[PDB]
Amino acid sequence: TTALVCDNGSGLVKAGFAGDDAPRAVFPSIVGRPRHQGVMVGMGQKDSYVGDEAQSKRGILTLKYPIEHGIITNWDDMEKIWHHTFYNELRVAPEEHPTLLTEAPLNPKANREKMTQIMFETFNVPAMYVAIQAVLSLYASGRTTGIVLDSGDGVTHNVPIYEGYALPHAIMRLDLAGRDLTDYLMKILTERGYSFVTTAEREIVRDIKEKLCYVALDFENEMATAASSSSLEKSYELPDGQVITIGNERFRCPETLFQPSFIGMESAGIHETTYNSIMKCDIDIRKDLYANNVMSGGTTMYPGIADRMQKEITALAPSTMKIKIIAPPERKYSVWIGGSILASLSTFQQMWITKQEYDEAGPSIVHRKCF
Amino acid sequence: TTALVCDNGSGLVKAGFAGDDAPRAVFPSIVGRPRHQGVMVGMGQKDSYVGDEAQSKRGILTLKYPIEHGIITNWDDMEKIWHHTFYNELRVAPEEHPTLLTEAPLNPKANREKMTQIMFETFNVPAMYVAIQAVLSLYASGRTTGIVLDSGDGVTHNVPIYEGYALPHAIMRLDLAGRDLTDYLMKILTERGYSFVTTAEREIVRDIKEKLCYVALDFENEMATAASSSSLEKSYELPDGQVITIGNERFRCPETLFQPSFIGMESAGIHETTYNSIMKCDIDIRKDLYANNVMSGGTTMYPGIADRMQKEITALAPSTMKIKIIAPPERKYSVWIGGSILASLSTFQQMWITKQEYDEAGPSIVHRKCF
Amino acid sequence: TTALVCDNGSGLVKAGFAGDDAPRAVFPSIVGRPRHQGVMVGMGQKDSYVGDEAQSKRGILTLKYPIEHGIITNWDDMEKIWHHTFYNELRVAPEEHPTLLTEAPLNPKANREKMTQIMFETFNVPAMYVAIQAVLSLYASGRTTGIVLDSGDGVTHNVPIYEGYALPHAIMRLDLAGRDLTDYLMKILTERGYSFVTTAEREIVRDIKEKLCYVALDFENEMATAASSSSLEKSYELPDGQVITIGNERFRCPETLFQPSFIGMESAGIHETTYNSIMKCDIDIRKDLYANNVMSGGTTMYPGIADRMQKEITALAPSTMKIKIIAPPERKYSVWIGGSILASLSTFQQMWITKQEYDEAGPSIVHRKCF
Amino acid sequence: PFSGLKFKQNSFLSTVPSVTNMHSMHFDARETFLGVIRKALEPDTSTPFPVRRAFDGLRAEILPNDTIKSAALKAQCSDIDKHPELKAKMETLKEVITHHPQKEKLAEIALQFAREAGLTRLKGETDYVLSNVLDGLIGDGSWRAGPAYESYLNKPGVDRVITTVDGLHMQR
Ligand SMILES: Nc1ncnc2c1ncn2[C@@H]1O[C@H](COP(=O)(O)OP(=O)(O)O)[C@@H](O)[C@H]1O
Ligand SMILES: Nc1ncnc2c1ncn2[C@@H]1O[C@H](COP(=O)(O)OP(=O)(O)O)[C@@H](O)[C@H]1O
Ligand SMILES: Nc1ncnc2c1ncn2[C@@H]1O[C@H](COP(=O)(O)OP(=O)(O)O)[C@@H](O)[C@H]1O
Ligand SMILES: [Mg+2]
Ligand SMILES: [Mg+2]
Ligand SMILES: [Mg+2]
Repeated sequence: TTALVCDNGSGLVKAGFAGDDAPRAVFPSIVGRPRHQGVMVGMGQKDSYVGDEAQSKRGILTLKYPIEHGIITNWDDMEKIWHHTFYNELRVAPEEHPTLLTEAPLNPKANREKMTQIMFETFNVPAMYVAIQAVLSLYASGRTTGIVLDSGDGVTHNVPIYEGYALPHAIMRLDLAGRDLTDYLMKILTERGYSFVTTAEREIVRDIKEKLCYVALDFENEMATAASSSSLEKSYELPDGQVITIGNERFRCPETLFQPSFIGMESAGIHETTYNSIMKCDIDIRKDLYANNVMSGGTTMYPGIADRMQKEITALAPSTMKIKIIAPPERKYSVWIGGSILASLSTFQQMWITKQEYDEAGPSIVHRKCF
Repeated sequence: TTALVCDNGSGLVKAGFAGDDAPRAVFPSIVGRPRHQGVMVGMGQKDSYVGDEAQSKRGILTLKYPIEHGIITNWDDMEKIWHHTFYNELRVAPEEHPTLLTEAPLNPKANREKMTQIMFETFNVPAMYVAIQAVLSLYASGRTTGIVLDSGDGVTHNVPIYEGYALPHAIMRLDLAGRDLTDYLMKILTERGYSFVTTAEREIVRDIKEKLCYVALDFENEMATAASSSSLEKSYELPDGQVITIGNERFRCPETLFQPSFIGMESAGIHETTYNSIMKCDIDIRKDLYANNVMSGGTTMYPGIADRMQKEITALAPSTMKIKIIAPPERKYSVWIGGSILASLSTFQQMWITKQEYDEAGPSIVHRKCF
Repeated sequence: TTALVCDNGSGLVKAGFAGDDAPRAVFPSIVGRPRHQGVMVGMGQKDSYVGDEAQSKRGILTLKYPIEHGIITNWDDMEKIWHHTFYNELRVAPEEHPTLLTEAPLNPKANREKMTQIMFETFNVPAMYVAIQAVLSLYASGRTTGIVLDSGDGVTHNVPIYEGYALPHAIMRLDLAGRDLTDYLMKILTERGYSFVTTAEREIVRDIKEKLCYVALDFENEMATAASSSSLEKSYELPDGQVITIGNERFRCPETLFQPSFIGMESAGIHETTYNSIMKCDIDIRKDLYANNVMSGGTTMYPGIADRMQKEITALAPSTMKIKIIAPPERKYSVWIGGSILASLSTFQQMWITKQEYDEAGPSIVHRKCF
Repeated sequence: PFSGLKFKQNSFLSTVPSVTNMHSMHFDARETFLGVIRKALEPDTSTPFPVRRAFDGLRAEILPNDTIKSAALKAQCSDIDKHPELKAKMETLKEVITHHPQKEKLAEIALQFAREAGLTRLKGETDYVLSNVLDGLIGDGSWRAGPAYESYLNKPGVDRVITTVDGLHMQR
């Protein structure tokens, strides 16, 4: 039987079958409910919408994300998305296929215990397993050593691994990712008169951030350039036909990733965290970790971010070492791609948590068979 | 057939085919077990790394020394090391090649009895012989009279030999050797903010000691020069790119060989131990034993140690007598070379120990047949 | 004139006058600077806060510790701390009182030379003396024989003293103390959903550790006991009115002291360190050392840690020996009380490092007249 | 038959692995535990030679070091009722194990192996050679039940805790 890999990200849900190269279904992880009163009878009205269908009707809906900062909050909404994932996107029966799930490191244990119960009772899967997202990223890259920086919609974390051995005391986590940048852009866009308050408009801003933002190699010099001429200004067309023009906001939004103090956070930037993560490891493995920086996740897709990270890490590291940043073009699906490989290993088939094992031990069995 | 020589020292295992000028395999006697958690399938499945792979992967391992202060303690680790030496480095069948092992003087009898039991039971060796290391060293030197100072990583011992007649009542043994110097250097590099506490750091500090230390002719005079200027200071590159500089630690570390008071031991220095070793022999051979100081082992390789030895013994010795220090350049492998010589002399093949003899007499045969 | 004693520990500063039974000023050693942009004129006019003032206003500051693992790393902040201690807490002019400082053993030599220079130039103290913390702790116990286990916020060290004579080659030092335990408690508090990331939240976690943690006599039975019922659970109120409940985390956090492998360190626990330090002494003083374990420092007042330490040493020591742990209730100030006693002795007024003696010799004088 | 067997006090300390290595993906808790036990029962020099040898031979037969020997012993121990000599040897091993001066440390190490790495996950279906060894270290026999792990889904605390970092990116 074919295994299922379903990466419940904060922003997007990536699902597919093990052995495939790309996820079959990628839809936003939102659940929308109407906020007006219907007047026209005789047409199909549903109390809720899930996924793409919710996006197309976002002008009349209130969109809510059932996952925040990496931890699932609205379980009833979360159950709906899985049901939509298994029946409307994949057209399969979960009672026949094993499922492999993903989770950020250092999440509360209650989060993964519920993921076991909601899959062995609500959907009745034959078996399931929970894996660390950062590790799955390394599998897709075809390596066995390095330091992984996976930054998605909710959580940015680092996991240094040497020869298949991780160093848990060196794992770093930050609650600073794409959803926080979208809220920041939605704030500095009020500088030019653009206002976006509704959840429908936050989706519009999230699209603006994707298609126009980039990371400048030098912040000061770029700021002076955008303040000198109108070279950096670009135009965007709103869905109602109005046109907006932005200048220095293009590279100010992703700068928070390196200077978190913009949004009031006291933590250091990702480049310092990656350096700080390396120095917590053993002295003999720092040479390899410098040359094997692996990135994955949507927040890494900004143009020029690999160069900016390359410049910053070099300054903090000694002059002798060589810094290499690895950003494969398809890193937006690296976690899922590694998930398909891992579920397709013949050796991995002994690590599943079967239905029989769960009934003997309860939801707590997920803490022992899963890292 | 061709004979095997396997000099088991505390620090380095030197092995090779007898009748050859130089060893063929020199690898450190280190057994390593993984320390951190393993997280990736397929990587791992190796309970214990032994030999050189235990030096490559130091970042994730704990390194234990099976043969401390000469006496073997962890017999399972010693068994693993012997298995590795016979089956991987030498690539020879242990049941088709006579072997030869070495032991320091004044060791516990149980040690060599268990050595013989392992050699004749686990490995089914055809024949074997245990020889005292310094006599082998003298064999390599091509002499028949002299006093030998062998100082390796575990044990520093002396035995005066005159015309092939050893004097057991003059043998001196002192548990102060290379590993103690490395630990003392560890305790003294803290004075400059450098901290080394783990086993991989132990190997790093040992490498620093090998590559930078030297023996000062006048410790008091050299100490003034180091505190006066910076000519003595050198630089070393740590594996992770940091640069350290050490000053008076270059010659204060090897001084413990002459003043064991540095590490808190009440025993006297090696020069005075050699002097006492001669005064315990008969008056008519003292003249010859002054003129044949033969020195061997890695700890003897420090630059200038021969000259300091010569000066100290001349200070202790009578004015008329001539003090001559013999320090062949290959003295790092004098014991192995002497084993190769002794295993190839015709008059030696009647001094073996054979399984047929073992079965009749038991492990007690080793004290009766060997010295 | 009256002497001054100032124990600049890693976490707390203890100061007072010689001959007094208790410190007169005890404030945390933190220097904080604002991290938000001020808006009201005439109210935001200070640059940095010292001591209790930083704790009270920690909501809008970034708290930094000027000491890391007993070694001073930010000398300007240390100058501020000393200035505050001399002027605002004790209200004395340092130019009229000799000072006694404290330092952990095996500390970098530059650390005490700069202390001497700062005291003799910036503050112009008439004379000053540096004492090892563990030795002073033994003064305030009415004994001249025993082994001292001092464990504060940064450094845990052992110093064996027999009949007034120290055995420096048996001094053990370990970089595992209260700050590491607070960090570990912060790391494992995320298992229940409580996330603390900022420095103020670090202080909150430290207070929780101080108030709700205890050492289990038997770890595995305690883990079963807490996992079978809810008897060990306790409630703590966060400063904003929220309530947190912790379970096995009460005795898991202090357990790292005996099993340092939880936080990725390779060193052995405090009991094994004590045993190793004792076993490096002479064979005729072990019997007295087993009977005079002295424990002091803030990390030492976990409830029941004395019984656990005694049980562990009893397991490690031979049966015929008597293990006695000495833990007076005032061991948070044993070091300071001993420092007060020593400066009050009439036989100590000849070992001060006078101002004239420093000018003649330079900062190197503190190495000769001090241990 | 094994009177006067003295052992090193801390021989087995260097063998127990780190707690972090217990959760290794490929970690044989059984083999590591048996290696620790094997190190714990090493005869010292003080023991007389004949009894020392006899115990060494018994230990080699029951507690080997090679993987093939351990596997063969485990396979031949499934139907143990046809090997009364193995019964006698195991009973003799139990008698000397139960009088080990370091029994408490061995028992706590066994409990740590059971809890962290899951030494006894079959909860009564464990190997026979492990059953008698564990019975020697802990005589109550309570290890048949299990480590009695903890659970978080019973919601003893309703949580609802919003700290500084969680208060910024708050939804609804
Ligand atoms: N080309 C792009 N440029 C900048 N940001 C992007 C781009 N594509 C996606 N993103 C952002 O990445 C975020 C997270 O995407 P994803 O990798 O799916 O997160 P997760 O790992 O939580 O599934 C989204 O919120 C989106 O805004
Ligand atoms: N070039 C060198 N300079 C100084 N010390 C050395 C040198 N080479 C080896 N050593 C020391 O010699 C020790 C062991 O060398 P060796 O003679 O092989 O020991 P053994 O006699 O036990 O085999 C090592 O611990 C190392 O510190
Ligand atoms: N009752 C207590 N229980 C547990 N830990 C405590 C208690 N009181 C203080 N501590 C901890 O002891 C640590 C060090 O205190 P202290 O002895 O003042 O350190 P130092 O020796 O560096 O001055 C503090 O960081 C604090 O967290
Ligand atoms: Mg993701
Ligand atoms: Mg040698
Ligand atoms: Mg202190």
